[PDB]
Amino acid sequence: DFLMAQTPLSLPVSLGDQASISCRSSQSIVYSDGNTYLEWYLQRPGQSPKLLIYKVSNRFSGVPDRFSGSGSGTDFTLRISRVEAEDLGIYYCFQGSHVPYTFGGGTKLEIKRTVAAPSVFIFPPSDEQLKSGTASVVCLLNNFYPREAKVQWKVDNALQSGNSQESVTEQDSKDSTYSLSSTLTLSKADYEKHKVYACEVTHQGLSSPVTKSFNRGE
Amino acid sequence: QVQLQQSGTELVWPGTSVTLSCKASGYTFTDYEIHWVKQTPVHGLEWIGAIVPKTGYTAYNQKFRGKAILTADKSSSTAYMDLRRLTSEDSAVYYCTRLRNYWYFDVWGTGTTVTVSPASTKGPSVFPLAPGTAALGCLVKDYFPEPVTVSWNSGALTSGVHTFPAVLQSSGLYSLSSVVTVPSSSLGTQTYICNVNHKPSNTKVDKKVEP
Amino acid sequence: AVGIGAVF
Repeated sequence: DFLMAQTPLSLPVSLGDQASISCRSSQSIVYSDGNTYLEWYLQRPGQSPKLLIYKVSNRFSGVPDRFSGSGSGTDFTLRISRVEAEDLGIYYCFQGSHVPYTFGGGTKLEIKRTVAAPSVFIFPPSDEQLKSGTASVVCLLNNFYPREAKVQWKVDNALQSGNSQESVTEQDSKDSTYSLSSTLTLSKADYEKHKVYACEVTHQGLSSPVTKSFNRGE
Repeated sequence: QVQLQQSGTELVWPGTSVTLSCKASGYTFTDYEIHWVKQTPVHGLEWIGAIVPKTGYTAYNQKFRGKAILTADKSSSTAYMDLRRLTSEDSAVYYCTRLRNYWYFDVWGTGTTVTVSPASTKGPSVFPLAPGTAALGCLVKDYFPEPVTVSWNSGALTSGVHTFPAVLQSSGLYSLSSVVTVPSSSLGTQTYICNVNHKPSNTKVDKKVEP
Repeated sequence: AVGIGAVF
């Protein structure tokens, strides 16, 4: 129903290179006045969305001429002729011809660099925390690229699911890597029931998945 | 100044309802529609619906029907959105933006964060994450609300530091880690202290982290 | 966008 299929989801680029983002509508979004109300917005971290292009091809006042847009009918493209540091963020196409209005799913424009494997570290729960009845086991993935990485927790060789949470930093301003932290949460009684605590990490930079582990009570 | 002034952060318990306000300034309120947008990591931007201040006419994205109620107050030049029966899926940043017919969303509010959680204000507990290159850190656990600040060695140690986005646990309390990589050689000599500040609870704690 | 209250 006038859904916008926006691709790709993430677009790694080098500064100075060209970037192209595409948005495809399930049916024609030409409005009955002959115009197509297809807009492009940019949202940078910590900021409101910002208008770039309206009526498919028109630059909003103040937008650099590096930005252009094109298409007709069901197919639309935003082009950045040369990407600059201030362009990084998430781009959204927006269909304003027919209610309900709809956004594309977003394209995260990011810095491309070479593959870098994570350095992996595992932390047992502190004795201080075990005094309070909970055990948190933490697995750190440091300075890796690209973003996709997978953490698998295992307790006495049994794979865990549903008991962990993780988060990932924003792309580092110096080296353009990411870091990831994962926490396995267990009750103290469960933690004292088992010996071997391990996190196995899969990443394109590793020849095979890497496991870091400790034995409870050294 | 042409602006849309949005109300402050909402920390709300599940099942309650909340009123968000969007105050128009520096232009004629009834010459523009007011549109509301929801922003989340998982769904990106979503169009909630809109109101025509001149007529009170509204239209909704059907996904938000029954969740959102839009009104517009001519005399105060303020648009409102009630969000009803809140769940964790309603946690988000909500924007209002204006639209003149056939133009575009040129001016946006700065967004209202809505945080749905059963918790109340609580200061964190800070636990050490103990170790060529070594990693060490602090686990900042069971606080509410965001944010907390973390520094290392009173802010002198910035190199190799990663402080992660907090995660919201099922208790409704946040948990956050901060780590630093340092030479393994230094672990006997040099001292490492994470400095944690949670202003809503006036919690300030330094934790020394040792092997 | 067109707007929800535009008519013609």
